[PDB]
Amino acid sequence: AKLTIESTPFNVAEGKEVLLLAHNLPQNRIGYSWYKGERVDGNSLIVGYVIGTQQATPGPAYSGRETIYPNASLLIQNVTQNDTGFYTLQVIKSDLVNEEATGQFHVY
Amino acid sequence: AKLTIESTPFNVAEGKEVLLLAHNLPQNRIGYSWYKGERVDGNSLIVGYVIGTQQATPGPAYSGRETIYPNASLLIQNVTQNDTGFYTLQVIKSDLVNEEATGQFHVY
Ligand SMILES: [Zn+2]
Ligand SMILES: [Zn+2]
Ligand SMILES: [Zn+2]
Ligand SMILES: [Zn+2]
Ligand SMILES: [Zn+2]
Ligand SMILES: [Zn+2]
Ligand SMILES: [Zn+2]
Repeated sequence: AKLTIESTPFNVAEGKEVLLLAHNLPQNRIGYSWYKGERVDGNSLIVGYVIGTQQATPGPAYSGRETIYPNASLLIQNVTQNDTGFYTLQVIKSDLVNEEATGQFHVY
Repeated sequence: AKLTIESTPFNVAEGKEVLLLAHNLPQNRIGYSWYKGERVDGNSLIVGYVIGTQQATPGPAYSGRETIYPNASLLIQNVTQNDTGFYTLQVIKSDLVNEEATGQFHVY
C-alpha cells in the first residue's frame, strides 16, 4: 500500500507542536530518514533512525526541536512561522527498494 | 568531501557503455539505490543494493542493461537515446543520515 504522511494538527500556533504521522509503513522496514522540504536531500536531512538499535542520529537540518519515534512519527516542537511548508519521510527497507512520502503543515 | 557523481565517458555513443562513478563515498555505507532522473523517487528506482549480502533488487526503471557494484558504480551497457540525462545515487549509511548526488551523461 502507498506510504503517506499526515500532519496532526495541520494548522499549528507558533510555539506549539506538530506530529507528522506515517500511514502504510512497509513490512520490511529497517529505518527512517526525515527531511525538510519536498525532496530527499542529504543537506536537508533532519534525523535518521535505525529501528533495530533504536538509534537516532541528527542530520544537517536538525534544529534541536525534532524527535523521531519507532513508528516513524516526527514531533516538531517550538514551531515558528518559518517552518510552514513541506516535509519528507523515507522509509529504508531491507532490500533498499525504499519508499518516500511528503506532507505539510502550516504555522500561524 | 561531499558525495559526487561522474559519468565516464560524459558523451556516450549509442550502443556503447557508460560508467557512473561516485567520489567521496561515506565510510559507514551499507548500500546503494540508483535512480533515473534528478531525485530519489521510488517510481524511478533502477536498482537497490545491499553491500553486505551483495543482493541487488531491481526497481521500475530497471531495463536489463544496468549493473551495480560494491564500489557504488553503475554500468549501463547498450546505451540508447532513452538513457540520456540525469541519474541519482543515494548512499544508505548505517546511521541512516543518507547522502545523495546527481550526475548526467549525453548520448550521441
Ligand atoms: Zn506499502
Ligand atoms: Zn542537495
Ligand atoms: Zn501567531
Ligand atoms: Zn499562513
Ligand atoms: Zn501573522
Ligand atoms: Zn572524477
Ligand atoms: Zn563524506
